[PDB]
Amino acid sequence: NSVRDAYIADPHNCVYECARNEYCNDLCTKNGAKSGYCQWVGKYGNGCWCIELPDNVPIRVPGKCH
Repeated sequence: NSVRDAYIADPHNCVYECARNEYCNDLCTKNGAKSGYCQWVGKYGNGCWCIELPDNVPIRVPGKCH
């Protein structure tokens, strides 16, 4: 599939930390996702979670934030 639900990440495989759900919805949607929210708890801790983020945009994958 061309889209997936996951933590959006930067080119260094680092999540985008968040303080507001709105920050994440904006960040996610401007990058092509349908919506987004802030996770204060999750597989990789605090960070923005995006719904249906296109695969030309990075997501947090196993490994370290480098």
